[PDB]
Amino acid sequence: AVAAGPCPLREDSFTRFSSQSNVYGLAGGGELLAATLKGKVLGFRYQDLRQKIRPVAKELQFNYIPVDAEIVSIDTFNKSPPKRGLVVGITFIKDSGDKGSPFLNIYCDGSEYNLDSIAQSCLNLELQFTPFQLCHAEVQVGDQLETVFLLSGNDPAIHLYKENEGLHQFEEQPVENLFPELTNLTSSVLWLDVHNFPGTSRRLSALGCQSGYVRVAHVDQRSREVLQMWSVLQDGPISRVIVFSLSEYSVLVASMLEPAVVYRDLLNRGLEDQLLLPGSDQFDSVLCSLVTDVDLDGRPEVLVATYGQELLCYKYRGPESGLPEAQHGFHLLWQRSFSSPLLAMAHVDLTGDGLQELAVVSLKGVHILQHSLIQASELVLTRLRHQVEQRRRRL
Amino acid sequence: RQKRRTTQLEEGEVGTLHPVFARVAQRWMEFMVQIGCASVSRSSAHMVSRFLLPSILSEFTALVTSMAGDTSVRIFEQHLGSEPEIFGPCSPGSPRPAAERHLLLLGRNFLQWRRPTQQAAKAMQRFEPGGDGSSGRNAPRQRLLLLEVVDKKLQLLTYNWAPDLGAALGRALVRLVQWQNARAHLIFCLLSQKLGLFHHYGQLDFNPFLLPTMEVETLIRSASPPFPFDEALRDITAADPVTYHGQQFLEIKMAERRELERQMKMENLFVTWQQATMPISAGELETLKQSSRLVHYCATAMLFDPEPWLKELSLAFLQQYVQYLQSIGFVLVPLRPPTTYHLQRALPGGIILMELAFQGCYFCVKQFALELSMLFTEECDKVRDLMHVHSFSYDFHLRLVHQHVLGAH
Amino acid sequence: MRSVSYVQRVALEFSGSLFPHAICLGDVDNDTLNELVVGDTSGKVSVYKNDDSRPWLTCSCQGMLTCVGVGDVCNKGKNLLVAVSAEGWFHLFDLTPEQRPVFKQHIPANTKVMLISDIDGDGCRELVVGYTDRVVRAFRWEEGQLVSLKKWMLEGQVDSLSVTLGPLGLPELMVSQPGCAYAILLCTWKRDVVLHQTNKNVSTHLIGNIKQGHGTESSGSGLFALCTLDGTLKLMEEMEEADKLLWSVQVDHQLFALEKLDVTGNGHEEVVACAWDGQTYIIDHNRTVVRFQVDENIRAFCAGLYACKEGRNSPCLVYVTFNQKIYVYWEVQLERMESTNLVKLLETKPEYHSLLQELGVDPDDLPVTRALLHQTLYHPD
Repeated sequence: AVAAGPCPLREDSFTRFSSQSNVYGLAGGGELLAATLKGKVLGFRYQDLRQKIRPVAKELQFNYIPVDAEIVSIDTFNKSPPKRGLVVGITFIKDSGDKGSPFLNIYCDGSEYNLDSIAQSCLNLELQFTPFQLCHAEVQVGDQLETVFLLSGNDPAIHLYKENEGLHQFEEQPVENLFPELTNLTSSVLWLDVHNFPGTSRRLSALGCQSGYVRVAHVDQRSREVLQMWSVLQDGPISRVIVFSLSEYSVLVASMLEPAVVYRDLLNRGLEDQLLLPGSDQFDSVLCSLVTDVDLDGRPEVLVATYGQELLCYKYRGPESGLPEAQHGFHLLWQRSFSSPLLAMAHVDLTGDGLQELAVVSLKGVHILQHSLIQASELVLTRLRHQVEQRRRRL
Repeated sequence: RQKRRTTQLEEGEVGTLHPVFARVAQRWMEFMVQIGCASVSRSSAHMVSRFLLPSILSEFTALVTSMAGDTSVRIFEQHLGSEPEIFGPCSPGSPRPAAERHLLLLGRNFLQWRRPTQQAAKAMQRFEPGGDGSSGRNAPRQRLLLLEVVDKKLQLLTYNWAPDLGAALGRALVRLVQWQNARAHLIFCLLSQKLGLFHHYGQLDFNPFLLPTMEVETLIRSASPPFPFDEALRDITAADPVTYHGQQFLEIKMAERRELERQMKMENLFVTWQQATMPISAGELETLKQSSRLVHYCATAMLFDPEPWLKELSLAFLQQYVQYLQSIGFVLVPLRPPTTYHLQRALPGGIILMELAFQGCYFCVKQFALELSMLFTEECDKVRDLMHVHSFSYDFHLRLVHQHVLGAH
Repeated sequence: MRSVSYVQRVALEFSGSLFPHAICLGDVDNDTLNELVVGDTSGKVSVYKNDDSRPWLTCSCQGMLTCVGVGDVCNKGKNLLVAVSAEGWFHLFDLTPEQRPVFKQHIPANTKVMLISDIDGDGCRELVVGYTDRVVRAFRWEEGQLVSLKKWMLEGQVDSLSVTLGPLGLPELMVSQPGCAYAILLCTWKRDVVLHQTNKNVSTHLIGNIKQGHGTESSGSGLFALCTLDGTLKLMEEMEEADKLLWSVQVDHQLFALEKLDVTGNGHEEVVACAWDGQTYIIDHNRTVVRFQVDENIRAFCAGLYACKEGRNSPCLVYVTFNQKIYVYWEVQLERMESTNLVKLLETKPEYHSLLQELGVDPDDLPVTRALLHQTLYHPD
């Protein structure tokens, strides 16, 4: 419950938000898109100038959204590698007098990658249920990879909206056709991850629902056959689930009333090997999470954003330095602090150098954190010098 | 000698549970309802989420002590998690998320258990008490409660208890469980709010207490039964999960009941004086001052001085200055509806307040202000140049000396 | 241009009203650690130490306070806590090992501002007091009692007093003048006021003696800054013939304070300006702007070193809020002041160029360099 080392992150800029967002507000792009509840959407980027850079946060407008409409979720992706362009999906709710009127807008336009052109290409589609999360996945149909939308609904069902070149439009299709594991749901699904495998026809699918039911499925794609299945009933809503390779595969479950945990060796031990992240429950409710290498050591670490304005970062030890009883578990690497509840993160190279900035969307706005440049300037030089020396010794 | 071990064991204080209560008194003890006997009991608890177990257990212990002054409630949860007969006492007290516990409450009367021969607790007892007092024909009769717990499943089992007592216990347990479920529903609504999904969940669409007349504060503030809530935590960035989240929400909400009063008062006593009315309360003066910044001040010394007559002269000087100020546009503000003077002059950009008082051998003038704002400040420092707190003292002293010339004392 | 958002802070309880010049920070117990001093209208001076919200101690004065100061005005080499009321009363306090004063000495009333410095360069320190009636009076403590010195009279209002190393290497006293002007007092005792004008009666604040190098504080000055209430900031150097304007910035807020503070730790001092609505600005000597918005309304502002945690002085910001709370931000240090990523910070180093020359590379493409950086950063094997 004690940090080991200081935070190597230095905050660069901070753009204030007039109105708050929600956990589904953060989108991708090397630009960035973030939308507020009241329909104001902003594009974040950086512009170079002589020997420095400057953040730019430019508001954007989409054609067919009512001024009274309230935006619920947003996402986007790039077209399939055979194709070209980007597609942006936004789900809002009209206020039909005293009822909700859900909807879904899909924007996709040379100008296939031009965001300004894509700003007005939408299609208006009813939803008949209150949407929860707009995500997307890539599937192997025939011998071609195709990217399709996914959207959890008020009725415990996931509704796929596939593109069609014949009509050049997105139409709803049954989810059982492509995703056998995404059927027969009891509670609404807050978060859902589809982890493809590299180069094979297999993959994993992880999902958690409001009641705390978490289902993980090892699913093929060529035969569309579920191989195995595991499920666990926890307490409290499942805020986040991420499928990641620790070094073999493992998963991370971030609840809202219990310490976040990681289940190891899914394909070899099911869901019986559990490691809890110590002390990650003393800071209110874990609203977000992200798994990547923040230590620049070539091995991933776990980021946990709490409602109590905390940004804990946990590091895995590793059997390579296995220490008997205190075995290769998890320990608190370091801990930062903020002033607003934390909602979403992103790990994107906005500057344009190869170093990855961390964008954090909180209640009042967006913080662009960078690595400590002084630390990230001597370390690269030492690595390069060692590389040259070993090359000479090996020459 | 041997005093603690005969109570640490044989009384359920330490050690482990007997194999009798491990599995025997749950079979053919429950079947007493199948055959039909005088120990029927049941429960239908279906708790949503397991984090309510400790509060529910504490309340149930309280109830047991309430309608039983002889029971000896003692939780015997198996604190090993291996499999067999792991029941180790948990002194007046979770580990893993997915782990589902297994608890076994018990209730007993040690005094009656000491030597059952007479009426244990007549009229609040077995309803089969007593028994022949003759030796060998002694009285086998006692009472017990053996509530069992699964992940989310309670089963109430009583034996040899007053039927009204048992029925009341069952009804109370069901009601308490429903109370806790309603509290959990409120907490879930709050959590769904926190992520920024407002019209996705809510304490409007969904049990005696689930009616659309729920008293939120009573549920939050109580662990036992006796602005639009759907958008409470929206754009608000203010500083047992149920207690935690509920009290946080309570303070967040009270931070508006204790705030909008100030705005209401300031708007009221700005529009009233904009176009003095009434004796504004003394307490309101503190708000009016602490909500305003001390812009300018001026001071002078009363030279007609080295006394009661001096006090009277100072009062006359003060009243002359008050008259002069009133000849400019500033009105007087009455005070003390249970020597210091206060004036004012409302302006379109805001209000201006002046305080006049005498300190030792000096006279004090302070100007407050309370608000684009450039125009207000342009006229805000248009009273400073017209204070003239020096020429006035000059003329006052000269008039006083002339009057004393035209007179005597 | 870039904004920031500081986080760490400590709140202190302080109920009352005070003038904008009734707050200061400095060492009073001679422990080499600064403490916070606030003098209220009610006639009490509270000193906060370390991080407790409750005041460390309190001293009682007579009359209502308008100026506070800490320093070795007595020229005894020990720091004293002096207070100046509105009724022309001077009070002195010493607490280095309640708290009644030790020296009361009446003076002219209408006291507005205050300064302590060795203006004459005589080795003694001469207390200087401005008055709301455009009158400046110099004093000196001689054994003990206070004695008067040359007095100056001006037309425009007096807002601040500053001591700056003049072109001849001698300390110079200047005072702000409405209309974005400033006057210099010659103090020839060992015209007497010379004014320079750079709307009509806009209030102007001014600060001087801003450092330019590491350790060059014993004898270093030459820079001074003006701020106008209608949102106009200027930094300029005096030097011999005619003062040279370094930079000028136009903003759209009501500026009501002006301070100097070193945050990057490189030796230079940065201009720290505030506003009524709380939009703080920080600018270095090269027109690099760092904003900081506090979602409140500000009564009083302060800056400088403070000792909050671990018994180590650190740069701080002090705000007084309408909600009877004093906020102290004590983690304001910045790694730099501009925005540079890695492809231009590392470009400066020449060893990097030589070492990239050894590895058969010569940066021209940029994607190649990015790939090399990514491999060296996230792929150490």
